[PDB]
Amino acid sequence: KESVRFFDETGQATYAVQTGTTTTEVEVPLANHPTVEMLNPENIIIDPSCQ
Amino acid sequence: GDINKAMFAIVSFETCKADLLKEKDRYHNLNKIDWQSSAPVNEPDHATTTPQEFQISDPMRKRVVAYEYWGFWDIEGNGVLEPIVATWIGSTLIRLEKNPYP
Amino acid sequence: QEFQISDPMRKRVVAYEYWGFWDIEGNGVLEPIVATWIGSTLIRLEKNPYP
Amino acid sequence: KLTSWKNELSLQALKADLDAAKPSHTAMMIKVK
Repeated sequence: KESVRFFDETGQATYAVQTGTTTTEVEVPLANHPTVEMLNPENIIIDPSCQ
Repeated sequence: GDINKAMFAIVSFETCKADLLKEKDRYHNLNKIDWQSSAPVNEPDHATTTPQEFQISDPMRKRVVAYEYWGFWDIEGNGVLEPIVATWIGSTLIRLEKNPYP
Repeated sequence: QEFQISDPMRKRVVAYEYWGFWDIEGNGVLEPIVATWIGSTLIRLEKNPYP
Repeated sequence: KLTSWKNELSLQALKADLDAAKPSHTAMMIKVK
């Protein structure tokens, strides 16, 4: 995957050898979805001058 | 009994200062008018669903009543009628130009 | 009306959202903004994030 | 304060538009009730 990743960036066919690792800081996605709700008409106010 | 042969038509509608500011040159002398008078409260001739007690504190979003005059006028002394559009608010003329529509 | 939760984290509170157009700049153009306040304290004020 | 806008909103101004439309909303809910 790293080899094709570098191929996408530059087009150079390169071998990949695992030699080390590090503790990075990432942000795992979670609950990334839209929501729809029905509002009680008493809890919402609209502009009367909307014609 | 024909709209095509009508020579003039007047329509009253509501608007706001921000709505008028959408066109940067269509209107002139906009600063001379006051935003307290010509309100829907003070215009019984205009029917609307807006409550009589309703108002907005922001001058930009203030609700005012505007009149448009659409029709044909003899704008030149030659004697030929031309289609024009005129708009006045609070007995102050702010727009006067020919019909822009083709 | 009598229901409540002892945990402050899961406490139930009522919040208000203001959605509309405001002239955020002195130029004279309205912009869509969203504002949220709880208990007469403003906590959120930003433009509309939705495209 | 909360934003860099030169026309930043105020809480009273936002609430001013709230109770302004309240009588219209209250009357509508009567028929809904």
